[PDB]
Amino acid sequence: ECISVKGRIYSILKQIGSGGSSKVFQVLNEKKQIYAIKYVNLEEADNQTLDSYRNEIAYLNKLQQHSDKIIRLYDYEITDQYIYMVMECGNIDLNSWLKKKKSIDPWERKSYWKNMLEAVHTIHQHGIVHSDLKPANFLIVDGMLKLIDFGIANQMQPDVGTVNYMPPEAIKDMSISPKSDVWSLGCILYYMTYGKTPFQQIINQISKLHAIIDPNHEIEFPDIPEKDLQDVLKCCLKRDPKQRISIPELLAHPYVQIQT
Ligand SMILES: CNc1nc(Nc2ccc(N3CCCC3=O)cc2OC)nc2[nH]cc(C#N)c12
Repeated sequence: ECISVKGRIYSILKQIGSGGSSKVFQVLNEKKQIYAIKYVNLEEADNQTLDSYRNEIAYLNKLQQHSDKIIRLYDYEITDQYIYMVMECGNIDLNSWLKKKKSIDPWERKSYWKNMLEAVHTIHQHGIVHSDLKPANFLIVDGMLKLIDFGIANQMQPDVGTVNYMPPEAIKDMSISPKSDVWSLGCILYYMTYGKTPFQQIINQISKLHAIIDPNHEIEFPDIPEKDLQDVLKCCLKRDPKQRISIPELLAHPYVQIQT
């Protein structure tokens, strides 16, 4: 099996992930180098799908001029029938590496943190709010964390979703803020520090949504050595969006700034 994209030929090692219409494969180029290719079959596709897929290709194009922490889009073929995106290839997604129930070198966790902030800050700077960041949204390449889905299109799953990372304003605002990504980054850090996400314990997802949106519900923050990390997690995970810490604040925080 093979894939010709904008004149170049790539051979399919392994499918890595799937989506609605999409498939992402790990492939080699004519020079036995690693890439990822995302395939989207557009034959069946509303114009909103079409429009969403179009948008983020463009945003991905611009956005990678501004940050190493966004995965690169080398090339793309697009026609009325399919999309091919030749992209830099991750090693695995944060959500799989996390579930290799490991424990994290405290200075890799700090560097991964730095990485998510850089990347989310970048999309924020060009007007994007993911409002659904999860570990699946991050790839590990060269001991960096790089972002892949800007939450715009029909997002993929690496080869059932999740709601521990839902910002309370997301639950409340059903009957957007950049601060709602701080929350989900919050849960991913919390997860990364305490081996579990905040309300990961309320296993019935009605009672879990309430907890998230519930004032006299208390997230537990077990004391730990890096008390700066404890403060970050504590200000990320405030229920009041206006009381929650901004991304530009987080970037001026002792946790990322002082080399402990
Ligand atoms: C998920 N989509 C992507 N995935 C990867 N890498 C990768 C991700 C996951 C895994 N898994 C998953 C469980 C077992 C295992 O190995 C393996 C992987 O590499 C072989 N690189 C990418 N670049 C652009 C992408 C898009 N869109 C993209």
